[PDB]
This record gives sequence, structure tokens and C-alpha cells, in this order.
Amino acid sequence: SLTADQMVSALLDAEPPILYSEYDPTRPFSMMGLLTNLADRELVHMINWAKRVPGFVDLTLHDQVHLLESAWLEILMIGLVWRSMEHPGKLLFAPNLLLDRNQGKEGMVEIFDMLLATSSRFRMMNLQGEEFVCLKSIILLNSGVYTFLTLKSLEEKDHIHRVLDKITDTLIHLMAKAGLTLQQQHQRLAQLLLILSHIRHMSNKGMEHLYVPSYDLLLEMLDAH
Amino acid sequence: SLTADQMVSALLDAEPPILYSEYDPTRPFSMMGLLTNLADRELVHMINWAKRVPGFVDLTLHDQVHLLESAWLEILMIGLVWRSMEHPGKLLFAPNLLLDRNQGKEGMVEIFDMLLATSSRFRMMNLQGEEFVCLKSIILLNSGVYTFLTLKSLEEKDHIHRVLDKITDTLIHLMAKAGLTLQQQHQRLAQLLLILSHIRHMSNKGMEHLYVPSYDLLLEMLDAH
Ligand SMILES: CCCN1CC[C@@H](COc2ccc([C@@H]3c4ccc(O)cc4CC4(CC4)N3C(=O)c3ccccc3)cc2)C1
Ligand SMILES: CCCN1CC[C@@H](COc2ccc([C@@H]3c4ccc(O)cc4CC4(CC4)N3C(=O)c3ccccc3)cc2)C1
Repeated sequence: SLTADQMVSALLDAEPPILYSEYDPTRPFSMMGLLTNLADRELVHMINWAKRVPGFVDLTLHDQVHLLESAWLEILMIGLVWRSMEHPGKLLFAPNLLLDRNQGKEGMVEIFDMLLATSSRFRMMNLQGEEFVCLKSIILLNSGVYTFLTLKSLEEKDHIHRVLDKITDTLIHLMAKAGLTLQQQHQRLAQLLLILSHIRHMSNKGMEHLYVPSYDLLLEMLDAH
Repeated sequence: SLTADQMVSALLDAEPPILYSEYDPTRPFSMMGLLTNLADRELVHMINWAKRVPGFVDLTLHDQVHLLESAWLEILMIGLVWRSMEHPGKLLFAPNLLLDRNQGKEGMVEIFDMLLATSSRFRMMNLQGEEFVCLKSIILLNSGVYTFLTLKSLEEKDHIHRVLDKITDTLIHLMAKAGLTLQQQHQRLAQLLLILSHIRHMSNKGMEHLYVPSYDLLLEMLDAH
């Protein structure tokens, strides 16, 4: 029941920290080990973030876990692409781990190139931080909403779509706040949401190039006392 | 440079025919063979359709092929989900091939269930035929736009986004024509586009469950005299 500006403030405040890779800087420069360790540590902070997305903790624990299980790689990937926006040609996995295309060379450079093209698309659109946090919330709420297994589940899915509608309202409020015409507002909303299809694509490719946090582990981190 | 109503008319006129499965009806009821034969025959009509999507033939042949190669399974899948909308619990692969969940039983029922849930989502939204043809055009133009390999390619990608923006305008015109408020218009536009992320998901799962028309075959059907 919050306002658009309140939605944005809460989302901005909820942002996870930017973690560092744990490689010893004084030692020679093991890549996938570093990327898995980073992803492992970000997951914990991504659970704290998800619980702060307005409306998320109103869901059942089982539904929170399902949404996180479907979305976690997309959320890591959109965060990467956002961090990398102002580093053309490179991916800022961490402030001490900025890699270019050649450092990603089996099947890794393909996904690398996809992430770079997304970061470039974000650059050309001049994606704003307020828009980014809205998009990341949309991913959390949307990526698992069509794969649920009851009266309660109907209530849950209705709640999810009401929260999504509120983020849509917030995105349009941001573009209206900045002077875009009503035509430009619809167009940018559509351009931003179609990028989410590409992030899903890269997530599936990445899930494939990784063959992952278990349901039980997600539930254990989400089932707090 | 057409109007919204002209856009819709052209898209509706371009719709491919609904093909039949070639199984002999007088003989006992071979499933994947029937589904592959159907998909094979629909591809030819999907090329004719793509050339009628306003703006598509303005692209280079190489770019048309790339867009079709990335999108073809999503286009078959959204067509299926649209045909199946008014057959809850079943998938209308063809008018003589309406199958339920049990007939899809390795790894086939998973995708089956995903298609059914999309068809149900379309049902609940009361997706209109004018909206469907717009969405199918968006898929054609969007699914391969972030995976292109020049000054010409910059021109192509700018053209693609202008055509996408025009379909966004058309979708909003349809919802405004029907009396939705400006708030409801943005919300439904967003709901429709987020379903496209799920169609991409199912396409990747299906590409996986199929491991496909070659670049050369697509080029041969698209490179007409
Ligand atoms: C018990 C839990 C099971 N584990 C818990 C970790 C889990 C391993 O998944 C992993 C492993 C690696 C990653 C990184 C990573 C790290 C941080 C980031 O912010 C973003 C990313 C993005 C990313 C997805 C492309 N990546 C890669 O390496 C990559 C690969 C090929 C091409 C380019 C990049 C992400 C997730 C399985
Ligand atoms: C030289 C060219 C190479 N070939 C040219 C054909 C190409 C085979 O790909 C195929 C094979 C089958 C299909 C169908 C099909 C048919 C018609 C339709 O309208 C829609 C669909 C959807 C669909 C995607 C889920 N499907 C399945 O079976 C299915 C599988 C598991 C669960 C549920 C459904 C689609 C494409 C490879």
C-alpha cells in the first residue's frame, strides 16, 4: 500500500552489498572457483534482499523458496550486468575481479558475450538505478510464478500479480517524473521488460553451463527463527 | 509508417494457417514423429508470415535468418498456447491432435505442464487475437536482437527497436480502444510482456529436450527469387 517514491526508497535501501573476490592479491593470478565462491556469498545477501522486497514475505515460505529457486541466477546476472555498465567490454564480477572476453575462454565466452551485450544495451538506454532495482524485483516475483503446483495458491498468485502491477506503476512514475511523454513511457517500459526475456535466456544457458543451491538450502536460509 | 489499426489489420491478415497432423484417422493411435512432422510443415508457413510482419523484410537476409533461428521455437510455442486457450488441460497441437497431460508421458510432461499454465494464464487475462499477433511479432523481432555479431548492424538494430516501439504503440492503442484506463493499459502491457520471458524459458527447455532447422535451411527458405 506504499507510494511510488516509497517503493523506490525501500528498494534502494534494500540493495545488497558489493562483495569482493577472495583471491590473494599478492599471489599470481582458478577462475570458476572464484566465481562460485562469489556466487555462494552473494546468495546469503540475496535472501536478505528478497525479504525486503515489499510483499515478498507476505507469501508462504514454500512460495518464497520457489520464487528464489527459479530466479537466483537471473538476479546474480542482472546485478553483474548493472555493475558492468560503465566498463565497456568487461564484466565487473567484483571490484577486484574485472575480466574481459579473453579471460572467459569451454562454453563460457558465449555467455560472457551475452552478458556484455546486455550491459551495453543498459548503457545505450541509460538505465537508472531506480529502474534497475524495480527490474530486479520484477525478476524475483515473475520468474517462478508460472511454475507453481489450492485456494491458498490462487491467493498467492493474485498477491504476486498485484505486487508486480505496483512495480509497473512505480516504473511509469519514474519515467513520468523525468519528463518522458506518455508515448515514451510505454515504449521504455516495454524495452526494459523485453530485456528480462534475454536475462531469462542467459540464466537458462548458465544453468546449462553449470551441469546450484538446493531447495533445502534455500529453505534453511529463508526459514529463520 | 502505418497506423495502429493498419498494423493490426496487416498482422491479422498475415496469420499462418492451422495445419493438421498427418496420422491416418482410421488406424490405431508415434507421437514425436507426428509433432516433428507438424513443426516441419509449420516452419514453411512461419517464413511466409515473418516476411509479412511490417519492417521484417527491410532487414538484411542474414539478419532475417538470425531472428528466425533464435525465435522459431518460441513462435511455434506461443501459437500452440493460443490455439489451446479454450481447451483447459489440453494442448491443441492440431485440430485432429488434442492431447492431455497423460499423453505427454522422458522430460516431455514438464514442458507440457509449462505450456498448459501459459494457456491458462492467457485464459485468465482474456488475451485477444489482436494482442496475440502483436506479441508473436515482438518475439520475432526481439528474441535474437541481443545476439547479433558494423555500421549496417547498428542501422539494423535501430530499425528493429523502432519497429518494436511501433508494436508497443499498437498494443496500447488496442487497450485504450477497449476502454482500459491509462493505469490499466501500462499494467496489461507489462503483464503481456512478462509472459514472453516464460515463453523464452519454455523454448530453452524445449531446445534442451530436442538435444532443429539449420541456418542454411532457414536461409534457403528465406533467400527466394
Ligand atoms: C550449494 C549451492 C550451489 N552452488 C552455489 C553456487 C552455485 C554456482 O553457480 C554459479 C557459478 C558462477 C557464477 C558466475 C557469477 C558469480 C557472481 C555474480 O554476481 C554473477 C555471476 C554470473 C555468471 C553466471 C554467468 N557466473 C559465471 O561464472 C560465468 C560462467 C560462464 C560465463 C560467464 C560467467 C554464478 C553462479 C552452485
Ligand atoms: C531440419 C529441421 C529440424 N527439425 C525441424 C523440426 C524440428 C523439431 O522440433 C520440434 C519438435 C516438436 C515440437 C512440438 C510442437 C509442434 C508443433 C507446434 O505448433 C508446437 C510444438 C511445441 C512443442 C515444443 C513443445 N512440441 C513438442 O513436441 C513437445 C515436446 C515436449 C513437450 C511438449 C511438447 C516443436 C518442434 C527439427
